[PDB]
Amino acid sequence: AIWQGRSLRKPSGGRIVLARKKRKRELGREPSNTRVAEQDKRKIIRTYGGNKKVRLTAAAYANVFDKSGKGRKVRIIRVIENPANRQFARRNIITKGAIIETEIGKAKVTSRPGQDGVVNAILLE
Amino acid sequence: ARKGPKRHLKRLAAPTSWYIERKAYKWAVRPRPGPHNMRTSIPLLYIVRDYLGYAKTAREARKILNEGKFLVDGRVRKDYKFPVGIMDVVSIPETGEHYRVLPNRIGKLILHPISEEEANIKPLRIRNKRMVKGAKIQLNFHDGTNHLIPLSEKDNYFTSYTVLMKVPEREILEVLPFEKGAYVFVTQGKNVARKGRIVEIKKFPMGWPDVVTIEDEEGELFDTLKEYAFVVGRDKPRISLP
Amino acid sequence: ARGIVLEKIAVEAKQPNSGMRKAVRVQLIKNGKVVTAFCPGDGAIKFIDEHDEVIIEGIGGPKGGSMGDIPGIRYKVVKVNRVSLKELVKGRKEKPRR
Amino acid sequence: GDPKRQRKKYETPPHPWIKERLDRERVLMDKYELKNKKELWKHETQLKNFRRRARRLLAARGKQAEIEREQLLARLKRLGLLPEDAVLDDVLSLTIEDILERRLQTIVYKKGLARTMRQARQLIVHGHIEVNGQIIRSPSYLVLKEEEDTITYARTSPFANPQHPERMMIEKA
RNA sequence: UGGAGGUGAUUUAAAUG
RNA sequence: GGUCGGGUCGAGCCUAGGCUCCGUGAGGGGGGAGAAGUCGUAACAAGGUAGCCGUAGGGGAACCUACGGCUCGAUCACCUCCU
RNA sequence: AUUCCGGUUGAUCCUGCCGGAGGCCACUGCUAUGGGGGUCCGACUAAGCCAUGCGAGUCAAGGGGGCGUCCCUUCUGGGACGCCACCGGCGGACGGCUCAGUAACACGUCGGUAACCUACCCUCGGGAGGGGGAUAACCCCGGGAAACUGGGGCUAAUCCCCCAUAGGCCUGGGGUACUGGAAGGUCCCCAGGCCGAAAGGGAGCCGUAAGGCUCCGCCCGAGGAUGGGCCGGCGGCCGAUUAGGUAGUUGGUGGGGUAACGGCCCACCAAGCCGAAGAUCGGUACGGGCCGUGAGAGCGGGAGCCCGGAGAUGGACACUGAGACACGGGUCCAGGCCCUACGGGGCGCAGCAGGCGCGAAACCUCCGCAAUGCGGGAAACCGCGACGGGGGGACCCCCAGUGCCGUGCCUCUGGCACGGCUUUUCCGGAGUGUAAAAAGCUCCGGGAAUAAGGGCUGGGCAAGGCCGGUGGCAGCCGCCGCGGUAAUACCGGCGGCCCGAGUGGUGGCCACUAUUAUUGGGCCUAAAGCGGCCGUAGCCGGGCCCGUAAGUCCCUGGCGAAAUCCCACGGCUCAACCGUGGG
Ligand SMILES: [Mg+2]
Ligand SMILES: [Mg+2]
Ligand SMILES: [Mg+2]
Ligand SMILES: [Mg+2]
Ligand SMILES: [Mg+2]
Ligand SMILES: [Mg+2]
Ligand SMILES: [Mg+2]
Ligand SMILES: [Mg+2]
Ligand SMILES: [Mg+2]
Ligand SMILES: [Mg+2]
Ligand SMILES: [Mg+2]
Ligand SMILES: [Mg+2]
Ligand SMILES: [Mg+2]
Ligand SMILES: [Mg+2]
Ligand SMILES: [Mg+2]
Ligand SMILES: [Mg+2]
Ligand SMILES: [Mg+2]
Ligand SMILES: [Mg+2]
Ligand SMILES: [Mg+2]
Ligand SMILES: [Mg+2]
Ligand SMILES: [Mg+2]
Ligand SMILES: [Mg+2]
Ligand SMILES: [Mg+2]
Ligand SMILES: [Mg+2]
Ligand SMILES: [Mg+2]
Ligand SMILES: [Mg+2]
Ligand SMILES: [Mg+2]
Ligand SMILES: [Mg+2]
Ligand SMILES: [Mg+2]
Ligand SMILES: [Mg+2]
Ligand SMILES: [Mg+2]
Ligand SMILES: [Mg+2]
Ligand SMILES: [Mg+2]
Ligand SMILES: [Mg+2]
Ligand SMILES: [Mg+2]
Ligand SMILES: [Mg+2]
Repeated sequence: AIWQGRSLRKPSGGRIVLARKKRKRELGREPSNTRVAEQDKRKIIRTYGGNKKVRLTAAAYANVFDKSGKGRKVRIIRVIENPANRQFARRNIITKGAIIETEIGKAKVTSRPGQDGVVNAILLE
Repeated sequence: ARKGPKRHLKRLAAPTSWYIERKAYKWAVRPRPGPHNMRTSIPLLYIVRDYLGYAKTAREARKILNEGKFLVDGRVRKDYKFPVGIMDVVSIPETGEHYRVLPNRIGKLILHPISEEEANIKPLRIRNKRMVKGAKIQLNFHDGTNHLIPLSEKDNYFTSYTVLMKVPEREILEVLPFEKGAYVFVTQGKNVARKGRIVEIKKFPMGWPDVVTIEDEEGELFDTLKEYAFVVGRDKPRISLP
Repeated sequence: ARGIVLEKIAVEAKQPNSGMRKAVRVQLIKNGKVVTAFCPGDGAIKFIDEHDEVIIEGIGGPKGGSMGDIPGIRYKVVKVNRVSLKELVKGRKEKPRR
Repeated sequence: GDPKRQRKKYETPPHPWIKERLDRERVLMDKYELKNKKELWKHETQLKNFRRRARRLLAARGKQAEIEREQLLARLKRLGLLPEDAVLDDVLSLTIEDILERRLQTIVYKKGLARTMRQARQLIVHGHIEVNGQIIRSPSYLVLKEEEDTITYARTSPFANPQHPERMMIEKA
């Protein structure tokens, strides 16, 4: 379905004719559009070589860090902005680099919730 | 290999360091993963059947192995696929003989007879060295094995040094540094199986490997890769070599 | 190649020779094309009949083509109903099914 | 690519009908009682190969060339084609007649074990001749100098009896 | 001895194997 | 695992548009062999009007004529330039 | 052998092409006694279609049962013993087959991963505490034409699920213990989170018992090994009667996704990227080691063996698993086909044999796991159309036979007559050989007995100026040329020549050919100097002095698998073939 193998175009602009079928080790997966919700929800993915990934689909809390090294677990109000996609903020989609507002103020997300399963942010002064 | 690991090996594609008749049969033994690498070792079946001649067929070689008659580095080995490599000791106690595995002047593996006393020690070149949990040091040797030392000893071991180890107890008894005036034995390359003393060491930028100049007994100087030079003594050999 | 005989013909030799060279028109099995083939030997044309199958091969002239006083013919008959024509012309063997 | 194909050990003439070559080869065939042309051609090729190695070694220099140079001389004197003090230039004066004189057929006839070349061939093929204790049935086998004098009747042969009727007729010659 | 150029002229008809 | 909503990906299928290819094809056109049914004699000797190139017009057919060019043109007389 | 010979004229010298003479490959006419060795035999057309049998299993020392023979007692039983299936574990992703697609990071070669995954194996450091659960087998009842498949009862595990601990991953703040050329890596201390182990199981003895003493095992962490993924530089076809091409296209910023880097995919911002040193498009084709030929420079090919790639009727797409989008496993569409009680259900030999079709073009529906190896098992072992052994075949190469000797006669090469000899080969036996057979090899008895063809005969080109037929008819002819009633050339007889278990025909590549020319060709009259000139890129460029060290030369480290080639020595009787060393 989602193939991540190679481009069908040469850098000169010419076309490429595929010489083999798609291999299983080349496939992607659906993106996790991590939403703000009242409750948390995550799932576990079995991956190449029999490994695991923790995929967060709905987030209600965040771990917020200061410049002094102290962290606090607080709840997420909403997404103020997200430079990754022009309409993520309207839909409350959380990714790395998004600006979120919490009970203790705005913060910038430093984690990849689709890969790690948690939301970590640095508190903005 | 279209979809999975290879498990077979044709005779014509066997490693060049084995003493084997390459056209007599279709198949060769595919060695099992283990201590050494493919270029520096040989399966034990060829030692029992082809080299020593204690068995004529594979079936009776396996019966000899399963009864526990062959020791490698002081430990019983029953797997006929077990890889036996450079500097190992092969022991037969029911006959009272011992050998060290060493490369030829042409790069082929041979058995060198040794004394019963010298059979208790194996020299191990230090391939890598790292920190490990609890802040201890792990030493990774050329035959793939490992050892632990306390943090207070960290200045007595570095890569390319050789450690003489008592087997099978695995107890250290001597450390031989890599420096000028040390005695070395070449294990790979064009100058394989030549031995001598270290004269100079040279280094280069961007990860190209370092090279050593060595003086032999008759007074000739030759170069090789540093990682091909295996320390065996201070100014005289500490093991018996041809 | 193998083919089926459609008719017998005769080709005049080129100047300054004189004589009639006996040949056949053959339709090839593999693609249906029709070609002319020479019948070598004295009296050889008498061993051929319409609807018979023949095996033909090159006549052997320069540049892989025709030869001698018969340009336009590029092939010659070698077998007739799976029997060697050379034998039939000499003897030693008989043409089957009458 | 293509795997190995086993190739002929002899070379054929570049033109089948040249009068002078035909006459020369007919004389050789009659004299040594060879069975066919290819047999003769085989020996010719052997000679050519020897010369081709000498021509290449004269114009060579280095360390492997010397080893090859002495190996060629040693092999040639082991077969009995050169004396013990020959040099490389002497390789270029060898003739086809030198090689044919080393055939087991010829040597059996030269020693006086048969009366004719044809009889020597039949004695070899039927198994009446031993070479250094071994029975060999190939008349074209080239005899080494070290074993030339240990060539006799087989110890199980009818001819190994000085009273055999056919042996007495051979001895009368 | 032998050569290279220029300008003038050319008195009917006459096919074929 | 069934039923419904939404998103998204997708072989196949249908219609139309444009190119491309094979198969037959009334009729038209030169090319090559054959051997002579026919009309003439254009090219070779000054071939009976020297031959040939470019362009243009004309004629059953080879061909003819006009302007400019070449010698890969015979004969005699005179003149010029050389060895 | 670093080669020539015939053909344009009444006769001559040239240019130039055609033919002859050599090697190798595929089909094929006629004809054939023996052995040995080898990497030979449905590749060319149809990656067309396939009846039947076989090509992947194994573990009883993981677990409850069924049944049988026996021992102690037995109302009942406990034991031991031996088969059966089921649950459970590992393997089935290798090996085998073919060359359709592909002009591409597919392949060769040198490097990189500090940007990654890895069941089985090796070393070292640690761990195995507490709970629960169903279900096959088995018994009751069944459905369906079949393929298949339903309900109730009962049961175990090294089966499955929870709790704890160990452990793992992400982010923020400090410290500097390690490797390395260089730390987004390793190690230590605080802090917020999320994920989250295990079978002390099995077998045998010393055990009165208690408990040891071995063997095979279970889980986590660090490193290696093995098998792979990804990336870069460089190298190897034809076409201009294809000149402009590209618009996720090229780069940037912010994310997602992946085992992992990446326009791999998105959102936003720019106008980039390739091209006459040939882009793009079209044609043909799996790449290499190697193979054919030639004095060499070169030219041509790349089925068979080894290494890499791809595919399983065509086109799409998933489940399990360490590894697959899986040839003898699953789904949809398309196209054929088989069985139906008509409701339904199944199958694609480019595995080994075997059949049909296509064609000029290719074998037995055999025997064995004894050897070499692979999977499983603690082991003894078991399975394997891989592999090994034979059967068929003018596949390639090596070594032989179809008689020998003496004395006479002839036309004296050779044939015939006498006298004698031999047994490779042939016929019948014993031994050895073999998994069993067969071949082969050593011996014994019989006996010259059982064994020669194909092409050519005017010149090139070795070999008849003889005889009988035919009469520009029939026929021959690579080329030049013969045949028109007195043919050395057609048909036949007798002679002769070449090669010989082979010898001729047809098609292809190299040579011939200095008719593709770097070595090494031509252009006044023979094919060929643009009608003339100016100039862009490219190629080619005057003398001296100083510097550099890219080209270039010399020395030395790491590489370019094996097989294939050359040499000596050694093992099969020698050889072909095979081994050990040098190149
Ligand atoms: Mg490095
Ligand atoms: Mg190939
Ligand atoms: Mg005229
Ligand atoms: Mg006129
Ligand atoms: Mg005129
Ligand atoms: Mg006019
Ligand atoms: Mg002429
Ligand atoms: Mg030619
Ligand atoms: Mg086929
Ligand atoms: Mg399978
Ligand atoms: Mg496979
Ligand atoms: Mg293309
Ligand atoms: Mg590459
Ligand atoms: Mg390229
Ligand atoms: Mg847990
Ligand atoms: Mg990223
Ligand atoms: Mg193809
Ligand atoms: Mg190719
Ligand atoms: Mg094949
Ligand atoms: Mg098929
Ligand atoms: Mg064939
Ligand atoms: Mg078959
Ligand atoms: Mg095992
Ligand atoms: Mg002659
Ligand atoms: Mg002919
Ligand atoms: Mg006559
Ligand atoms: Mg005749
Ligand atoms: Mg020329
Ligand atoms: Mg000009
Ligand atoms: Mg100019
Ligand atoms: Mg200059
Ligand atoms: Mg340099
Ligand atoms: Mg090699
Ligand atoms: Mg021998
Ligand atoms: Mg030899
Ligand atoms: Mg060999």
